[PDB]
Amino acid sequence: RFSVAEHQERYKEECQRIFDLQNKVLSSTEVLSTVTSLNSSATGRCLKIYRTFRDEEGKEYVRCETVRKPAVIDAYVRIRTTKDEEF
Amino acid sequence: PHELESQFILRLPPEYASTVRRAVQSGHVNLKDRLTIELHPDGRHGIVRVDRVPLASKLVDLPCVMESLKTIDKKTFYKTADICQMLVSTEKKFIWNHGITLPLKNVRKRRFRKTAKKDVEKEVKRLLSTDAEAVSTRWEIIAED
Repeated sequence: RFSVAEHQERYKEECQRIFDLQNKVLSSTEVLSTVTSLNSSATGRCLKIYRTFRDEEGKEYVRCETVRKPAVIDAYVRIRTTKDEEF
Repeated sequence: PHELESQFILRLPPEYASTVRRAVQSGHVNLKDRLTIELHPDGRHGIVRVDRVPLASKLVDLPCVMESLKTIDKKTFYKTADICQMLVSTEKKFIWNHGITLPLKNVRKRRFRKTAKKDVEKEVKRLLSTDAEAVSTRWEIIAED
């Protein structure tokens, strides 16, 4: 086998086929009729945030909040890791 | 200064669309009294009133991006605005899955690569704001419980 004419011709024909395929689908006036699920991250876990604030008068309540959204997790942690290095 | 014009598409029920089309192609200011648009402070709800008959409206987001293109000679076309919203008359509900043209239907479900759309980061900002109400936090990678 080689790649002087074989590679070039293969690329050319795939190009004509995709060009032909897109023209047809796009110009179609046919009516149309009305994915892998990722785990809660690679590590498959959640982020929890217990806390501590002072209420009016005198009080010391602590709030534990759990974030199960792996998107919120990533953005949250990235700031701490940055602020941990920001010192 | 100049502010970019904001064009959107208005979709009406078919009989009301025929009356509005006849009144537009007629061209009198009689249409101005007949057709009104009231947009509610939700931002995604409205009334379109055709001939003083109220219709319920929703401003939805379109899956593709349209662009209005004007011309003077029909050979060179100048882009005037970007259209991404439609006030159909009769959140997840405010997202339209289909496109305006006939070949584009269920485009969002079938002809769109599922890299992502958007929400997660506004929630992150809220979480950081709450975090700054803390002196001690406890976090544990967890399992089924």
